[PDB]
Amino acid sequence: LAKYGLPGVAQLRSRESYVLSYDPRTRGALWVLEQLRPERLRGDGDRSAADFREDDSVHAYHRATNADYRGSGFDRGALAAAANHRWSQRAMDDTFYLSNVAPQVPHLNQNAWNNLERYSRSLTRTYQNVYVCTGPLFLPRTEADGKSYVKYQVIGKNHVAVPTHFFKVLILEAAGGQIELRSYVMPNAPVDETIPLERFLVPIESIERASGLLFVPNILARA
Amino acid sequence: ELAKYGLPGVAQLRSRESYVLSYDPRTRGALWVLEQLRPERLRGDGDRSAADFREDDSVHAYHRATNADYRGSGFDRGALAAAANHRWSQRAMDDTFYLSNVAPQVPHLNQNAWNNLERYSRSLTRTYQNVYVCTGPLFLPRTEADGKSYVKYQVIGKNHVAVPTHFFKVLILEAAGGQIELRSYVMPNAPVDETIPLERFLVPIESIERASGLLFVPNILARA
Ligand SMILES: [Mg+2]
Ligand SMILES: [Mg+2]
Repeated sequence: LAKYGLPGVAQLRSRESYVLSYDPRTRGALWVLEQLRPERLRGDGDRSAADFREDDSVHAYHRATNADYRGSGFDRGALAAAANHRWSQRAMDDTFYLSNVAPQVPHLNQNAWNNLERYSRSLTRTYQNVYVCTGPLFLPRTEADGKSYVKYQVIGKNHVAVPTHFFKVLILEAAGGQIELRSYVMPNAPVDETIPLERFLVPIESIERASGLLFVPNILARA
Repeated sequence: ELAKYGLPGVAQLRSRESYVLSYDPRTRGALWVLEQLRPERLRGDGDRSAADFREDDSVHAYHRATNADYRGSGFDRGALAAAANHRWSQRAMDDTFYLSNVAPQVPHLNQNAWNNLERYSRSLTRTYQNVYVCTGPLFLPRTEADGKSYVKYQVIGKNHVAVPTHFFKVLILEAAGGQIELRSYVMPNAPVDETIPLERFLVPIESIERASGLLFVPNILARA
């Protein structure tokens, strides 16, 4: 049966600063996983951000390019954020692979998603370890005919999918081995950043039901 | 260190008696379904008892299409690996009625023009040494009035089972010199005129590989 190979299997990529799984249909990451180091800012300022680079490990049929973003009116939103990974130049450089990138409404990337990333880093003062899983959603909506539809834009030659929403799952270890899960969803839209961040909390089941994903699966019974 | 709680998202291969498939939990749908066709031997395969569609308890319930998702939708439960391919054993036919092998199909298409494509596929086992078939959904973008391109598909049921916009069917045909051919078909998920000849839905395989995220040619070239 499988004598002519399998047409598609899971595309994990490990980089210096994150691991991701890649969806070649949407030309985007399914999820991106990272740890946030405490702050320390003093060995590891000082960092010289890179150009964005398409990912040669992805087949060119299925690979976002800088031309796909240029003139789209979306920014290149890095899912594993570059400011999480100033602890190493290679660590920071790897966040500028476009496989780490989704089309993001610039106001979201600039203001309220930025605030979410800075709050996530701040929890390293408070917890034994902080891990973060970031990814896209494509959430359906009801229309006038009573039916539900997924509708998302695609941009560029390569039809790079524009997510309707983004999730960020904070995986927070407090000191007992105890894992706390904090789950945020924002729309791919202008979002007022003075709205407190707890208003974008959603139950983790919601993200898991909609995204296809099952987070922290080694945790057989959650707290 | 990142793996210490394990990874969010796993490859979902299922091997059944009559096909291998890969499963997308986000669309609640197979990415592709891969089968090897038998010669048409109705006498030799003999009688089969009835099967109806049942949900795939091997898929997590968050992501598992059920019969209730289809009831009322106006779509047929369209099997990707077709039941009539696999009368050679009862297990083989029964496994095609897992809803993980099923996509929402416009009932006219399931009954006339996709059925004709399936029957034509089985007829090629009269000629070729082997016929491999890989079937799957597509979700193709369209341009709208604003000049921009969107993907739009319906989801049905409590479980949001995605309705493909199109279907693809790739045939791999062996003849006797070590000859290997690929042939690719796309139809819309729509009432298709069942008197249009099937050759008109031939598309080059690159167009399917580009749109689907899948790769067929490099595997097959590698094995020669
Ligand atoms: Mg960014
Ligand atoms: Mg069918």
